[PDB]
Amino acid sequence: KTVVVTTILESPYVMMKKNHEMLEGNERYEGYCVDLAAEIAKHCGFKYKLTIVGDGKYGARDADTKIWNGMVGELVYGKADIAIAPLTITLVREEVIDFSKPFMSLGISIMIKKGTPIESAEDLSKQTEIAYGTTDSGSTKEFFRRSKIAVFDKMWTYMRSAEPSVFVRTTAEGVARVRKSKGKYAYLLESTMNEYIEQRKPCDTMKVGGNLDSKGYGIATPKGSSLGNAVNLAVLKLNEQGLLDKLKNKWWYDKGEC
Amino acid sequence: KTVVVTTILESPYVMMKKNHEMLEGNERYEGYCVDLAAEIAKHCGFKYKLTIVGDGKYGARDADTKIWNGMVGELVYGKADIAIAPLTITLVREEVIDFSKPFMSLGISIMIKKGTPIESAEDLSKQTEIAYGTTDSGSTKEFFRRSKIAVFDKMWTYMRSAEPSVFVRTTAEGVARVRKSKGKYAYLLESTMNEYIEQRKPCDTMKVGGNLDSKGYGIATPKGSSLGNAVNLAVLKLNEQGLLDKLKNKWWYDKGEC
Ligand SMILES: C=C(C)[C@H]1CN[C@H](C(=O)O)[C@H]1CC(=O)O
Ligand SMILES: C=C(C)[C@H]1CN[C@H](C(=O)O)[C@H]1CC(=O)O
Repeated sequence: KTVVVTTILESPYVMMKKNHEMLEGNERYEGYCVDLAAEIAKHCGFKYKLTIVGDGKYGARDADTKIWNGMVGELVYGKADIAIAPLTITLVREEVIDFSKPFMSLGISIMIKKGTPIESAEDLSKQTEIAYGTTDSGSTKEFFRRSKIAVFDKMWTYMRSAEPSVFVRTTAEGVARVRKSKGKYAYLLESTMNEYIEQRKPCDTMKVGGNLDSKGYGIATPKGSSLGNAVNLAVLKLNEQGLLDKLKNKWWYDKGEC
Repeated sequence: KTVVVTTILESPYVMMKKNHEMLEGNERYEGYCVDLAAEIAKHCGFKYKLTIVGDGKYGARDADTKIWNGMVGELVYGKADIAIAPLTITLVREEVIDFSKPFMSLGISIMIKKGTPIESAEDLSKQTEIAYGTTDSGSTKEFFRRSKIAVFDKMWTYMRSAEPSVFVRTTAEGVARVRKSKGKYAYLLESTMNEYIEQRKPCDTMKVGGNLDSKGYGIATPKGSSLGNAVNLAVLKLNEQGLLDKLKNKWWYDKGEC
């Protein structure tokens, strides 16, 4: 049967083509994950249909209800057969779905509006004039929450009680906040998005310091899925033959606007 | 039963303590992987015994005999229950044993003796005065062999026919060759070892350019192993709680001699 792929609109992984209203099926989308999905299906011998996750979320479990939302939820409840998106491999998600080995490596980073007097997380922790936060859901927020690490602890304690909220709903919101806060807001996000945005007009943002940790994005399938093993080998095969780095340069730097 | 862990002597992952002749059991060893093994066993609730792989190899399959050697072979033939070492996650190995998600991220890098007029793989490819090669077995050699990539292809073609051989048997051999060749030999090795050696006396080596690819080291277990699932979750748990980065700084930079 045709494999149902769930994904999410996040640049430059999956984006609607400018003329999407005139197209149908998979041709309506473009991006790193759209190309990766084609390669995975090709190497695994299956036909597929790209779909955008119904609730527009990545995947977290609600306290109290214990229900999984986002792409993870669609896999958990059988609404989709595979998730191909910038879904960070985490302990809680690994417990309910299967992840392929990383197709992309990344780490938590700091985004500032050019000119902001901040060079590291250390600088952020030892001050409050410049507010800073993470996405309101996701692996970055969890990193600070579970962090023994010192400077990261002063940061989580600060972010948790900061008013107004320093957390943003999406990457677009965090970037807009950095750009419109005249240097008074720094956004903690994954290096992949940071590096991408740095090469997009208005070219007014910058990634500072080194990554705070090392993690990866993985292709997800429901536990005990037949396609799981084949997809994992496909990711390794594509990475070893340079397809993945070629794909990143295509969507990150070949398209640089700065 | 006590879990048999197979590992390999590779600095600073596993090293014999200076006074090892006076110790017994696991206390004879020290290093990043020795500490990681303790953490994995603790989080997985098992007793273990560290052993050094009999043939002193990582794991490759012989053509003609089709027999697996090294740590991979010990897992494949049931001589060990788990491998905890800087074993690169690769397609061919993933097909015969199970790998946990990466406990360390790395990429192929270039090591030169300080002063060598080389800054990138591109520089290496467009010349021959300065010889360069990889370890005679392993994932780095395979990267160049399977590389479509252009400059990397000119490099593999050159390395394959270069005389005398530009390939080295071990990290120690590659480093000794770089140090004793008066700038006429550059070694292609994993960034982890490169970064480590750069901070070790004589402090005469340097890592140049950016990594050529992105890969990781994983903990290995025989296929269908009971411990596999638990070990994978332990790696993710330890990484999220900062144990892994803390462990890398302990063995890489806290001990810097330069
Ligand atoms: C864009 C979002 C909400 C994602 C993408 N990867 C992370 C995840 O899969 O949780 C989230 C980012 C972050 O947490 O910084
Ligand atoms: C040190 C050795 C021989 C190893 C360690 N990781 C790689 C592996 O697991 O193949 C090899 C290095 C390399 O290929 O550059």
